[PDB]
Amino acid sequence: PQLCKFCDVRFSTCDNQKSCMSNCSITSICEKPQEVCVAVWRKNDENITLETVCHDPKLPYHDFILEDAASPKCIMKEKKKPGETFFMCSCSSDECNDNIIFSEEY
Amino acid sequence: PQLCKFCDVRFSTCDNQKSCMSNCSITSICEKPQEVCVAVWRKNDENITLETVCHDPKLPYHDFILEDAASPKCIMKEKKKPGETFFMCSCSSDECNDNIIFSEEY
Amino acid sequence: ENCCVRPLYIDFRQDLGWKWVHEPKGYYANFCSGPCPYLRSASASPCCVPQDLEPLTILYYVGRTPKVEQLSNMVVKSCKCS
Amino acid sequence: ENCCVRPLYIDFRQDLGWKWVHEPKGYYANFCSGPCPYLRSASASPCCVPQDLEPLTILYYVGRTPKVEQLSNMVVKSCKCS
Repeated sequence: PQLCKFCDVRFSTCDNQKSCMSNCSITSICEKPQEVCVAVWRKNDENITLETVCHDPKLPYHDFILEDAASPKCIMKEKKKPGETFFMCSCSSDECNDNIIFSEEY
Repeated sequence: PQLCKFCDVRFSTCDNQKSCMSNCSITSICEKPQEVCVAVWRKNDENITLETVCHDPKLPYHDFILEDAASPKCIMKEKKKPGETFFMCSCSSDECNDNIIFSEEY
Repeated sequence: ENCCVRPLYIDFRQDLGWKWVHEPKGYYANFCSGPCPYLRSASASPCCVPQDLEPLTILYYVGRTPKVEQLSNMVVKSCKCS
Repeated sequence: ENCCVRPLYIDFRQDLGWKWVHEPKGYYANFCSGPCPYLRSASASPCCVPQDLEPLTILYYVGRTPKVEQLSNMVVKSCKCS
């Protein structure tokens, strides 16, 4: 059964870093079998937040597709969103949204 | 399952005794469930024999009825037979025909 | 010495491979150990094994919903020879 | 000392209550006894129990017919800790 970090939206200090830990203490058993892990990082002119949840990849999230769901790691990809910097990733190995990676792995 | 001494006919020295041991080393599991134990003691002018077998009480044995089959002990009763002294008993507790009793118990 | 309960702490993630238990992180499961008598008083000689097993209360999440429940026979409370 | 097979003679009539075995009158069934290690190398500490169990050949009668057959796992041949 898929396990994912699920702290919903939290402030974060993740910034100017190649990768970041979610610092979410909630590892959850996703309530539906097809759900995968998701992480959303956003920075507006005031703060940075990191959202972690379970989510069905057949459904949009923040109106975007979770195109990378089969991936075992959460590789952040930028989405166009006015007034802020928005990055998102999905993945499907246990607690994979606990480590978010910006740009590709070395 | 009923167990009985089953040495068939053997010579015996049982004579002028209130009770006797069969001295039969064969304790048998009767092949049919309704069979009970039987002992037959006979003395002619030449010798004494003791016969031990399993036998269905609904069937005659030496042409006689096994009228005492429900009894737990083998109490010998005389049968009229010309030219010899003939005693028989039947009983239905394990190895009960190993101890044959003449006349009633004290 | 004799047969009795020996303390043993079990860590869910490290020892059971369970990453979904939110609290506690682990617990005293304990085990039975110790000599027993050669013979029996009501194969092989008697062994020191658990007698009373107690349950453990844990907290975990399904979706964003916390759930408090209990697993039975998680804690060895007493041992017996047999 | 350690864990191993201990000799034990069993009499069919006296100990098992079996009056129908014609031969043998009894046999060495044996049992396992002895200390084992605290820990395991692949609840409770390991115990000394039988490993290899062998069969016993007996002779008995059904009606006036002798029958030779064998009962499996009647003889403890070796012991193991576990």
